[PDB]
Amino acid sequence: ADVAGTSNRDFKGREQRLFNSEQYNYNNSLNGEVSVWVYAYYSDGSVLVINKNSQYKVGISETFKALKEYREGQHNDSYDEYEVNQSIYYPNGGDARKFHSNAKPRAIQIIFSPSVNVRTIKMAKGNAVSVPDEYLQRSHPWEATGIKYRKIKRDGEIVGYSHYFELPHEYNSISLAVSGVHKNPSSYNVGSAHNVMDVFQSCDLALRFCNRYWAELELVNHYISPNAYPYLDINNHSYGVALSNRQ
Amino acid sequence: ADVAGTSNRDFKGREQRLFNSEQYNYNNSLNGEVSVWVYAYYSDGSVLVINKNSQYKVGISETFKALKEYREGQHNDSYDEYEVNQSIYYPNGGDARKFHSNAKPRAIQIIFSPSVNVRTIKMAKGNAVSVPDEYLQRSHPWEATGIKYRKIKRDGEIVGYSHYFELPHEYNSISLAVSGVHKNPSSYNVGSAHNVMDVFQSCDLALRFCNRYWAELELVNHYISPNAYPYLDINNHSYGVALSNRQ
Amino acid sequence: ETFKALKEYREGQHNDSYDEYEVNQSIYYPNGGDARKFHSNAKPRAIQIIFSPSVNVRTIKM
Amino acid sequence: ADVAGTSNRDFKGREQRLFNSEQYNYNNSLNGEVSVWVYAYYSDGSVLVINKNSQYKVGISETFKALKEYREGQHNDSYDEYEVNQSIYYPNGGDARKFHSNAKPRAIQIIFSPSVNVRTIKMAKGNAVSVPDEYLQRSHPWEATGIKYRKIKRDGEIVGYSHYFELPHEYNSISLAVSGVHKNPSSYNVGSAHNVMDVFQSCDLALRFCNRYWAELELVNHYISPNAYPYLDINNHSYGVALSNRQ
Ligand SMILES: Nc1ccn([C@@H]2O[C@H](COP(=O)(O)OP(=O)(O)OP(=O)(O)O)[C@@H](O)[C@H]2O)c(=O)n1
Ligand SMILES: Nc1ccn([C@@H]2O[C@H](COP(=O)(O)OP(=O)(O)OP(=O)(O)O)[C@@H](O)[C@H]2O)c(=O)n1
Ligand SMILES: Nc1ccn([C@@H]2O[C@H](COP(=O)(O)OP(=O)(O)OP(=O)(O)O)[C@@H](O)[C@H]2O)c(=O)n1
Ligand SMILES: Nc1ccn([C@@H]2O[C@H](COP(=O)(O)OP(=O)(O)OP(=O)(O)O)[C@@H](O)[C@H]2O)c(=O)n1
Ligand SMILES: [Cl-]
Ligand SMILES: [Cl-]
Ligand SMILES: [Cl-]
Repeated sequence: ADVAGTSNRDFKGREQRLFNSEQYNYNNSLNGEVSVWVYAYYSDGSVLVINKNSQYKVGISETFKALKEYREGQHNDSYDEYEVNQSIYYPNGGDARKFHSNAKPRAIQIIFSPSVNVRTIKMAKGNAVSVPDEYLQRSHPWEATGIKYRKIKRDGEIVGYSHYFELPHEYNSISLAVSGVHKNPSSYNVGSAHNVMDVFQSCDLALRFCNRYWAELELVNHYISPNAYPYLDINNHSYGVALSNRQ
Repeated sequence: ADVAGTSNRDFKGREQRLFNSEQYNYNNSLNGEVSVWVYAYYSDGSVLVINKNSQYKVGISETFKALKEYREGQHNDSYDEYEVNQSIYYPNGGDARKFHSNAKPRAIQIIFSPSVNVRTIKMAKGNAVSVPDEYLQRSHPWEATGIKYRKIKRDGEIVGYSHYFELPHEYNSISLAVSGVHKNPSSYNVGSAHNVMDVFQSCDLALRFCNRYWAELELVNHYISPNAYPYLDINNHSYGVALSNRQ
Repeated sequence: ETFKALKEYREGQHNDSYDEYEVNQSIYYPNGGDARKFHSNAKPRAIQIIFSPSVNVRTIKM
Repeated sequence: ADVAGTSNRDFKGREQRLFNSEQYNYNNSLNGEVSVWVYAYYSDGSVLVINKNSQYKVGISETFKALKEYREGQHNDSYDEYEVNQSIYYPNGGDARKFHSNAKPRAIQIIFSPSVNVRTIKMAKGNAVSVPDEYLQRSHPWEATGIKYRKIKRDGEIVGYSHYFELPHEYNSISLAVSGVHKNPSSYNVGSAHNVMDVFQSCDLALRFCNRYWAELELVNHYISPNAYPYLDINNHSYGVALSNRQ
């Protein structure tokens, strides 16, 4: 045989590069996934992640309450926290024994897979009673925030898109929904009559995941990295795996 | 009058047979329901059922965590089980005090109503972090598993369709979504522009049910049978009610 | 060992000890108990008996 | 064939009678079991049973403490009852909050299988510190109480032997061991050198059973009767199954 790494007859090398290329390109086809993650960061350094993976389009929608830190099989001040919610829904509406609940997120990061079209991204960041803009009568039900998403990059390739926002003030009390559509550079409308029922099925088939990790380190080691998910950490460091035309 | 059971002037007999026929045929019309059930079987002999009933199309989507046994108003090892999830999401990721959680399903049965079209059935059986096929980049977001569904039969009539799979190994750790479309032998697309908004409403109108029964006996007696639902038990015995052209 | 002594017991953890009393009553006599479960997971799924190589195998009794 | 119940050619009738005879006679052979039961009766109407089943010889030995009522998965005054034991072991030895513990047995019944030889029965009824007769220095370690055992009879056949004694006084505080030897009308000593090691194995092979039943009714219905065990109830009524030469 020829010698490895010296000619065009290195078939294991060419198959390696094609195997990686196919993965990148499959994800971007209309058969492939589009995924979104919402990361909510707590003052105790823990991170809630919510992930949804679906064909065609994907989204997540959470209430103010659902975004608050919840520690499984531990004490949570659950009564006092009911009271905190009443005080957040309406000023002086509750009887809590605290000024600031540490269960409230300090920051959100939204990340999309590189298969999204960034121009289709929509976000409904509501107040704590789930109203996008002060009052329903004047609310557009979303904002198109694609212009704010930063490319997460590895080796010069886009592995994901990130929008990061901090909630550092007492009045930063939110409900949150985000939505993105899978890339489609063709003129075949995946929602046209021919295929619209498959999109309806995709709503049922979307797989959800959610979990609270104790630290960003643990999130990176045991969630982001093992699954080849993209990420951007608090130090602005990029994670992901570049695959297009790469061994 | 003529004597019962001796002539074509037995109108109570003919109305009986028509009443049964109408029920069978209504369910199959575009006005009728399509229903799916997911049964998760636990080592303690109990069974979780999730049912969804809707027009046009129906589906269920559950996380790994949501499928685990939960005993209402009893002790559940909830802390230790948080740790079990961490160890299932990533090898050696947790600090649980057990090798195998008995809360994990030992088997799944998916059943559809006889109003589904079997060729439209789709299933997304993911790993424990809700990824259909190892990594998102190479995942088709579903499999069309209609070929595996067995007809549940009573008196020679199809009363339902069943796909049964056991999870008997330590690595059988899953998330699960299934979807089916109501039969439509016409050329009127229920998702075409004329009616697509009614399909969007059907997503909101779908009624869900879920409950943990202590035993398969209890499931058969108090869930399957009273509601005239189809079923297939561990002994391969069929339940349901045949209605087409029957008294 | 008795049937009861062979059942799983987790030291310093919860064991459903009341419900498991009821399970024993149902195992001793059909429909003899009022347990909230069909199958107790405390029941052994398998037994292995091992003797040292100093036994005479022909004397083993069970 | 001949007609049932009219001749000596009723083989199902003769096999029935032999099957019953064999059971009776097997039990009495040196290959058969000998069994003892200790019933301790509590003021709340519940009954503890301890059963041992073995070849050659059988016995039970319990401490004062082990004989006291214990309610599984319920409250038992366990601290106060430690104190009660201290007061029973030595007058004014404890700091209990009660004069009489209702956990103390009110009566004992000892029953042997009909395979025992009644003349071999021995009983060590000690005081609460497990001394047969006031002080060890003057204690014979047992009494031969066979003369007190009443035959439990069904249909004129001995199905068991019973010794019943009440503990109705404050000073009736006991430890208890009983022992009986399997009948052996032959001159082959089961304990002679030829077979003595089999007797040593029988000590290891003896199967034990113990359980607290809520009532004598429950004891009769769910313990005595299903297992064809002999019994004598508080009304002096006999239970058991006669088998010798019977259909
Ligand atoms: N604003 C108030 C008023 C009263 N309590 C009382 O204090 C007790 C404990 O408070 P809770 O908030 O329920 O905390 P934990 O029980 O410690 O935590 P968890 O409920 O999550 O186990 C409760 O019985 C509750 O009735 C309270 O927590 N907060
Ligand atoms: N791997 C570990 C480590 C510690 N614990 C501790 O043991 C106690 C009981 O365990 P848990 O799993 O919470 O079981 P239960 O309290 O019995 O059940 P439930 O929470 O469902 O009432 C908890 O306080 C928990 O802190 C545990 O269960 N598992
Ligand atoms: N069949 C029944 C009926 C009632 N209970 C009640 O439910 C409570 C908890 O049940 P148990 O079986 O005792 O479980 P745990 O207390 O959680 O476990 P452990 O006793 O081993 O600490 C008890 O107070 C018991 O009275 C029960 O467990 N099982
Ligand atoms: N002579 C005494 C002195 C003190 N106590 C105290 O009272 C409490 C309850 O008594 P206990 O006898 O332990 O009864 P329970 O806890 O109700 O029953 P169990 O221990 O069987 O659950 C205990 O904390 C014990 O310290 C007692 O029972 N008896
Ligand atoms: Cl495509
Ligand atoms: Cl129709
Ligand atoms: Cl013999």
